[PDB]
Amino acid sequence: TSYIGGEGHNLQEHSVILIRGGRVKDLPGVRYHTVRGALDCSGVKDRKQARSKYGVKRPKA
Amino acid sequence: ARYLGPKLKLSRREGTDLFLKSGVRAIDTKCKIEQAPGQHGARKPRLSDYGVQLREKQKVRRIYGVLERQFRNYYKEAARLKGNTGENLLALLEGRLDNVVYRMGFGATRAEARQLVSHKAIMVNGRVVNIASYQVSPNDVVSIREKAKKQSRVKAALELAEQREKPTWLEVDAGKMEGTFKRKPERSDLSADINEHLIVELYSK
Amino acid sequence: LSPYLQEVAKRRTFAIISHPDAGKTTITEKVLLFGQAIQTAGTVKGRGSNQHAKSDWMEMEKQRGISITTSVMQFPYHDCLVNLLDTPGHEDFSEDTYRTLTAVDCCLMVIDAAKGVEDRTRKLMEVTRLRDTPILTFMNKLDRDIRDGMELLDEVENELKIGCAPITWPIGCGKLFKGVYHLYKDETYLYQSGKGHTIQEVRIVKGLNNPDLDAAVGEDLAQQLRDELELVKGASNEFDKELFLAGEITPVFFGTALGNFGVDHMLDGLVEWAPAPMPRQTDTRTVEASEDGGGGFVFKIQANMDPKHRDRVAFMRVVSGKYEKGMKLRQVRTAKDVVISDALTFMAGDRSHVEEAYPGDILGLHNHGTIQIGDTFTQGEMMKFTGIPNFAPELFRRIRLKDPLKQKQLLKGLVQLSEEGAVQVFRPISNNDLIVGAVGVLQFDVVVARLKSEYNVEAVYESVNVATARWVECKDAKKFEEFKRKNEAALALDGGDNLAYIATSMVNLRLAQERYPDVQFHQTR
Amino acid sequence: MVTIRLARHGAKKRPFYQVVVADSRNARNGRFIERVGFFNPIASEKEEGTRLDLDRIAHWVGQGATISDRVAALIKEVNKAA
RNA sequence: GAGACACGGUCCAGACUCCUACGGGAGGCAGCAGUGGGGAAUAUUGCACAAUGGGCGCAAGCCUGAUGCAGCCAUGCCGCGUGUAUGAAGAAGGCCUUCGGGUUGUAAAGUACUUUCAGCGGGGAGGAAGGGAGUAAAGUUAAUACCUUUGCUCAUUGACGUUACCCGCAGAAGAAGCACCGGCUAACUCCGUGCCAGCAGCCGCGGUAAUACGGAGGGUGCAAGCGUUAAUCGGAAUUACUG
RNA sequence: AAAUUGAAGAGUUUGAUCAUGGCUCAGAUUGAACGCUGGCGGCAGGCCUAACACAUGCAAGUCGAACGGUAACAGGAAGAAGCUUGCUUCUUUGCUGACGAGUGGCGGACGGGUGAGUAAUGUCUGGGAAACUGCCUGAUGGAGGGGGAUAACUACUGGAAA
Repeated sequence: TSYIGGEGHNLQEHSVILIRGGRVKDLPGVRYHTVRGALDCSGVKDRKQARSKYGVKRPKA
Repeated sequence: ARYLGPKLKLSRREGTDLFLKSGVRAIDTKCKIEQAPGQHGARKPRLSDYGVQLREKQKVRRIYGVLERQFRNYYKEAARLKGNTGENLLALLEGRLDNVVYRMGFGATRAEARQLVSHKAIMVNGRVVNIASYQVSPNDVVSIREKAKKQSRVKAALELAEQREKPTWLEVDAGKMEGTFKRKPERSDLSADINEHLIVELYSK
Repeated sequence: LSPYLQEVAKRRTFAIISHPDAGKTTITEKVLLFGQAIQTAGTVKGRGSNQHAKSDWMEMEKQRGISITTSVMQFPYHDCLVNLLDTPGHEDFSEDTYRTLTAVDCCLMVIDAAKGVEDRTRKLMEVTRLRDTPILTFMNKLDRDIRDGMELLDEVENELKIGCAPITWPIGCGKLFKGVYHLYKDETYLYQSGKGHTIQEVRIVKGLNNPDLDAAVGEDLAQQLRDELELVKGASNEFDKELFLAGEITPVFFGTALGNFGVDHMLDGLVEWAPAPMPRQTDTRTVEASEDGGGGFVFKIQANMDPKHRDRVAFMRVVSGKYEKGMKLRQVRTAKDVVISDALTFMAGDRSHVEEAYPGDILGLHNHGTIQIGDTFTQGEMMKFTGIPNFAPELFRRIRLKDPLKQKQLLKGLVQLSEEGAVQVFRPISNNDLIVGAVGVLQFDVVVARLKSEYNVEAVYESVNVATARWVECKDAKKFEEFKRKNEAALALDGGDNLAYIATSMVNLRLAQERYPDVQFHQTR
Repeated sequence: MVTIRLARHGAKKRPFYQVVVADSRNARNGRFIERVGFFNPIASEKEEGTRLDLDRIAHWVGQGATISDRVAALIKEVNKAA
C-alpha cells in the first residue's frame, strides 16, 4: 500500500505509478509514498510552494 | 556562483559593516545597520550557540564573497596544513588574488576587485591571471595591465584606500599601480573582531 | 553560370497521385526506361515481360496491385536530373500524400481514362489549389476501350474546377490508339507489344494534315479529329506557361503504360514546362532555394522496416544548399548539431553514385527515432519550416488496455506512431483515458497491426465514444481561462502540449464556435 | 620477449609516458617488471622532462631486453645532451 | 601448438534463429557501436592508426572498435559568469499596521565604468619522435662494391582541428533557481479551511482567532545546482578488544 | 626538516527528577534514480538488473627477402597492323613493379569483455622442489647427400547451397 500525497488526485484503477519509500507514522501498514509527476500521476494543481516535491512545472509570468 | 542580491542586507543581518561598499559615504546614511533586515527586524531573538557559530561563519563568508563549497575546501586545506587552524584558514582566505587587489586599493570594493580580476586586467609576475581565487605566494609583485591602467575607478579607489589603514604585509606604488605581497598576513595584522575559533569548531562536529 | 547554380536549375521535383489500379507503378517503370536508366521495362504481374515495375519494389503488385509504400526515384534526363515521388493514395491514408504534396514543387495526377476522375482526385486537387501547386493530368490505359475525348475532357474539368488544357489529343480509341500534339506533329505506335519492352521507336511525323497518315488510319477518324480539334480550340483555352505556373490550367497528356507509348511525350513536355524549385517559406523569413547553406525539412518518416532492429529512415527535402558526407547539420527543434554520417540517396540507374546531394533531392537519413516529422536541419540559422498539413483526425476510438501492465511499452509505441503522421493520440485533462484517432479506418487497422507486430501489446480498443478535434488558440489573456473552466471536460491535451476542444457533435462544435469568438478554433495545427 | 617501453599515464590531451620494463604480451598501462624512468613530452624549461636509469636499462639489455624506437631515440637524446 | 581442453578454432548432444529444390546446411555481441526485452536507471550503428603498444615483414609498409580523440548525460569533482561604483523623492506596487508608519529597499529607475563567459573576425604553439631520398666518415672483406653505425642537406608526416592560447569589434545585453522558517534546526507575520482538505524524519499540529495545512509578503540556507528516496559508517559506550 | 593535527550532541517514557533503554535527527559518501530549474569550460564516470535473445557494419592478420605461380592492374621486349613515322589499337613472354587464390612460417593462448560458477582446484602473505618455456640474449659447435608426395592448376563429375 502507498500513500497519495498532495491535495486531490486523478488516480483510478490500472494506473502506473512510481512508489519511492518513506512511511507515514500515523497509518498502520502504509510504508511508501507515490511520487507525483511520473508516467500518469499528475501534479497537485494550484501549488506555489514546495512544488518540486509534487511535480508541477514553473508558472510562467 | 556569485551572490547577486542586495549587499547592505548582509551587513544589516551581521550587525556590523562588512565593507561591501566603497566607504566614501557614511554607512548609517544608507541603511539601518543596527537592525536586522525584513519585516520582523526590530525584534532581537535570543540566538542559540549553533546560531552564533553559523552567524560568524556566514559573516566571514559574506565578507570575502566565498561560497560554501569553496570555503569548506579552504577549511580542509587549513586543517591539513601545519599549525594553528584558524590562522591558516585566515591566511588562505587572505591569499586570494581579488582580496589582495582590494587590500592594495586597486578596487574600491571586493566585488569590484573580483570583476577587475575576472575581466583580464590584473597580471601576477607579468603573466595575465584571470582566476579570482588565485592564491598568491610571498615575494610576488602584482600590477594592472597597460591597457586598463587609465581607468578612472582604479585611481578613484586608490584615493579611497588612504582613508583606511595600510596593510603592513604589502608594498604598493600608486603611480605605477603595482604592489608586492611579501608575506602571508599574521593574525595580529587582521581585524580582531573575527572569532575564527567558532568556525573551526562549527565545521569539526 | 557557376556549376552549383546550373545544377539547382537543372533539378526538378514531380510527384504522381493516382486512383487504385491506374498503372502508376508501370508508368514509373516506363519513365525510367525513357530516362535511359534501365534498358528494358517490365509490366506489373509479368504479363508481357519477365521484369517487374521499379516503383513496386516489394510484392504489392501480386498482393493487391497498388503501391502501399512511398517510393522516391531520381532519374536523369537530357542535361537535367528529375526527382520522382510515388505516394499511395487512399481515403484511409491521404494525410501522408498531403505531406508529400507540400514538399514536392510540382505534381502530376494519373487517372485511367475509362475509370475516370471520380473519387479521391478532387481532394488531392484541392490540397494542390490551396498551395497553388502546378498540376498535370495524364490519361492511362488507352489500349482498353476509351470514351469520347470531348466528354472525358469536360467531365475531368468539371470535377477539378480548374481549366483543363489537352497537350495531346487522341485520334484513336480502343484497339487502335494514335495521338496529336499542339505543334501539329503526329505520333504513332505501329507495334502494340513489339516495342513495349524496349524503348519505343520515335515515329513522329510533322504536319497535321498528311495524306499517307490519313490513308493509314481511319478516314472517318481523321475527319472527326479535325472537327473535334477546332472545336477544342474554341471551347478550351490554349496552354499558357504563366497560367500553368499559377495552377489555373492543367496540361493533359494521353498515354498507355502497357503499350509504352505517350509516356516519353509526357516526360518531354513535363521537363520543359517544369520550373526550378520555388523558395520555401520559413516562419522567420522566406528562404531562397539558390542561396548557399544547407536547409531542409523532413516530410515523411518510415519505421519498423526490420523486426529485430529498428532503423528509422527519414525522407527530407533539402531545399537549399548541397549536402556533404559527414557534415554537421543543426537541428533547429533540438538546437543541436547532428553529424549526418549516413544519408541514403536513390541513384536508380547505371551510375557509380555520389555522396554529395544537390538541392531539391530527397534524402533518407538513418536514425533511431532521433529525427522527427517536420524537423528542420539548417547549417546554422535558427529557422523553423512552415506548411506541414497536420490535419485533424476523426472517428476516434479509446484504448481499453485490458492487461494493466505493458502500459509503458504501449506509451512508447503510441508516441512513436504519433511522431510519425499515421495516428494522433489525445488525452483528456479531466480523466486518465487514452483516445487514439486517425483520418481513416484502415489507417487505424494498419496502426493496430504494426503495434501488434513489433510493440506486441493486446491493444484492446473500440470502446464507444463520440469526438471531433479542434485545436484552440486564444491570443487574448483572461478569456482563454474562462473558456477552459467552461468546457474543461471537452478539452483534451494533444501531443506537443497543444490544447484541443473535443466536440461530441458537429452542431456542438458550431455552438462552441459561435460562443467565445475571441478564441480561435483551428482545424489544422 | 622482455621489452622496455612507454606507459601512457596521464590526463586527457596532456600525456606523460612512464618508461617501464614490461613483458611485451601485457597491456600498455598494465603489468611491468620494473619502472626505469619517465618522459614528459610537453614539459617547459628549467625542469627535467626526461630521466632514465641508464644503469638498470643497460642491465636489462645485457639480460636480453630489446628496445623500442622511441626508447632508442630518448637514450640517444639523453646521451647526446649529457 | 612453447603456451588452450581455445569469445570471433574443431567434433557431438540440447534449446533458439535463418537458407532449402525437404535430401541437407549455417550461427552464437558477457569485443566496439548498436535493436527488442527487463529495470528507477546508464551513451554514438562517429574519426584516425597522427602519438603509445601488439602481430607479420630485412625494411618501406599492412592490420589493430587495443589506444588517442570526438558526440550525448549537471552523473561526480573543480573554476568562472549571470554585472561594478554611485544613487532617498527612502519613488510606484505588494505585505503588515498601534493608521503615526514599518518593510521589500541601494533593491529598482537614473548617472558613469568594464566585456570575463557565450557571439563574430584575425593570428597561432605543442602533442612529431621518427621514417624516405642524396652525401661524408668509420667497421667488414679481394673490393673505394653491398650491408650496418654516426654526422650533415633536402622535401615531408595531426583524427582531434574552426586545438589550447593571444588580439580586436558591438553592447549590461544572451544567462537564477531549489529547499526550508513550532522544537530538534538558522530563519515570522497576514489571509482562506475548521481533526475536513492536508503536513510529518521524531515529538507532534489542524476539531471557526494555526509562527506546524494551502496562498501572499518577509526571512534563512545552498547555488548551476537544490530537495526527496535507496545504501554504508558515524553519532550508537545501542555486541563495549580499545569501550 | 616534514610524512600528520585527534574525539560536540539534541528531541522523545514522568505532574516533575535521576538512571537504564529503544526510536529519530544534525555529518560525510555513491557507477546512483526521481521532482523542479538550467549559462560556459576542465578532469573523471556511464547496464549495478535478464551470464535474456541478437539483424547490420567493423573487432587478426602479415610475409614474393620461404614456394610453385599469374586472377587483376602497369611498364618493358618480340612484334603486327589506322601507321600522326612514335608508338595511340591488338597477340604472346612473370622479364620487371607488384599481387587474387593455394602450399608454408609466425600470430589467432596477446590485446579487449563479463563475475555466471567457485567458501577453496580460487585469491592475499611467505617459503620451497620434482619442472617446461616460441620470440629476446651469452658461450660452444654443426649446417653433407638423397627420396616420395601433395595442394594451387588441368579434364570429367555429385549437390540448391555449404
